[PDB]
Amino acid sequence: AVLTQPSSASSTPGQRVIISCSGSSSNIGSNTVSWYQQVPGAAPKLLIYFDYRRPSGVPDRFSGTRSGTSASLGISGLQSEDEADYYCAAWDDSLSAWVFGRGTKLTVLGQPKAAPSVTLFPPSSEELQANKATLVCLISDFYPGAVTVAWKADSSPVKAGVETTTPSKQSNNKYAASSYLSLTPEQWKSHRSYSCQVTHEGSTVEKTVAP
Amino acid sequence: NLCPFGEVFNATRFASVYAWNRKRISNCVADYSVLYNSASFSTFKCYGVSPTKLNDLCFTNVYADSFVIRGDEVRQIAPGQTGKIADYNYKLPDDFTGCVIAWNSNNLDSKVGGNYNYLYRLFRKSNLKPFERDISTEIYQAGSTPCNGVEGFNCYFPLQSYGFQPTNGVGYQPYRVVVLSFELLAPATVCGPK
Amino acid sequence: QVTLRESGPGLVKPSETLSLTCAVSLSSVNYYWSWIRQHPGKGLEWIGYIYYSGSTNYNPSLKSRVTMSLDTSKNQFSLKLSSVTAADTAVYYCATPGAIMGALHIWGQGTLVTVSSASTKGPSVFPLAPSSKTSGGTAALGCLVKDYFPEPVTVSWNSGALTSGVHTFPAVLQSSGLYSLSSVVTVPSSSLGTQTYICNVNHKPSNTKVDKKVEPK
Ligand SMILES: *[C@@H]1O[C@H](CO)[C@@H](O)[C@H](O)[C@H]1NC(C)=O
Repeated sequence: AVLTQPSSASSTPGQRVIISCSGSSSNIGSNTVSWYQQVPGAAPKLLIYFDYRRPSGVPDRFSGTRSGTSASLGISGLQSEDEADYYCAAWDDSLSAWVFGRGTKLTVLGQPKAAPSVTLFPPSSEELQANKATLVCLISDFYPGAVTVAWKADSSPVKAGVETTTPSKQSNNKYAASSYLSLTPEQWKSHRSYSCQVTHEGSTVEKTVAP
Repeated sequence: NLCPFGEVFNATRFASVYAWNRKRISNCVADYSVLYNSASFSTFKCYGVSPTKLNDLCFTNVYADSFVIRGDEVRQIAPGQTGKIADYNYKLPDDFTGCVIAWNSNNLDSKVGGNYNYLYRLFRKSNLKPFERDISTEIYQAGSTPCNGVEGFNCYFPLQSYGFQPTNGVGYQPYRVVVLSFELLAPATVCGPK
Repeated sequence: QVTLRESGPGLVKPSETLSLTCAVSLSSVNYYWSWIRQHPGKGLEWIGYIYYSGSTNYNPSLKSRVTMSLDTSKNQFSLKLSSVTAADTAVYYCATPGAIMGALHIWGQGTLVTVSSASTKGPSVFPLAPSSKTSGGTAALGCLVKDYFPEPVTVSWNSGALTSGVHTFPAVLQSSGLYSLSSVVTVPSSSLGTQTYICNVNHKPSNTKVDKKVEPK
């Protein structure tokens, strides 16, 4: 709680970045600092312990220093797999507790751009026999992460019943997102068609399904 | 026939506290009057006899222990003190009859970007006996599983780098320490001019 | 080395006691056994540790509500957190720094604990059948895991045999207060008629497991 970390850090592939951690005499000043990496969805992983020591299986690219009340973490030769949240930790004598930094989200910004692959699924006939209707729009394999999704009934836009995720990194280090439109079987059968409009980097990919 | 006090005090390179340097001084004449009358020192504490009295006393051997620590660790160089330096690096007896001298060393031992050449013992199976010097690099076995000389989980290299950078505060800046101890065990061949 | 695995209720009513157990894989070792938690989309918060000597140190923020214990019998150490509110919703990790209280070397997988007055709800699984627009020999078929509470849902395909090209999307939280999820697998359009595709939906907070068959239209 008492350790100060920058919210964000940024670099380009192959380059180096330095994440700093500032504290007090009570923690970093008199105690050892360790660094942890958390890829989203997974548990934290120890990168640096005892200021500069690397545990088993950690490459030379990760490095750490401690000086006075501040600590620094260096990541050489950045790759896209290195996008994660980075935490510094130290023991606080005044608090008699183990203290974490808020975390530093690191983004590799110079990655190859990709256009979204969009799949639109109509409501199951089983779901319609359950008197419900949900349209599933699945957006995958796009970079950068930011994307905007709009829905259309026939050609009139839809804002009611729309729920959309935030982009998520996948195994191939590209981003994916999903959007949902919930309607009634009467509404579904009423219109001639439905459309999921996905805009990414100023360009639009529209998919359409019809009952 | 002066004693090599300058060779200890005005040396270019100082040893690390885990491997502190000791020099035996004998068969010569010293002047604690000159050595103490210099405004260069941050702390000049002599336990037992005083520097003025030391010019009239004689000793068969005088020892000068020199090393480098942080500013906030000079407290540990004292009788009956505890801490990383006192427990694992340099220990003074409770009945210590000697002198502890320290002065700031930032212009001499701090390198921008960190001077990680100065080390200290971070782990040890036992506290140090007074004036004991441990320079072993053996992997500290914190756990039940053997280490076999390789660093790993619960198996840590016992020495740790000091983080010496000139931008940090005074307590985190390096300090040069000289500990004078007087031995009476032989004739007394180290004397004041008086 | 040693392995840690958490096991937790997943849903705890407010003002009641949240209990978890971390199973250690003997437990008469000289380690510190700690607990870490992480509020959704937030940083790591240290809860406390318990020494094998029984010595105990808790976070000053949570000390009054935290109790940790050791059990040589089941080879596990436990965490108990009383007067639980909605701020205690987090993923709870059991970790250990070993014999020296420093960096945490070994972590658990983590368990999600949701604090809400709402009742457990099982999920509705519907198939997302492939259609003529099929995208160039590539076919997308999936499963819709609808209206469950609380998180999480884990989805596998063909009992884990089919792993290549599966993407389980993060869930949305509806105004209902329920979660919905989708899982798509990319397979050859060729194979749509021959091979059987079965998605395995597991909702541990409701003790529910659904194996849905996805058939082409
Ligand atoms: C050490 O250095 C200064 C000169 O820089 C001198 O005044 C002093 O007497 C020297 N000898 C000592 C301290 O024994």
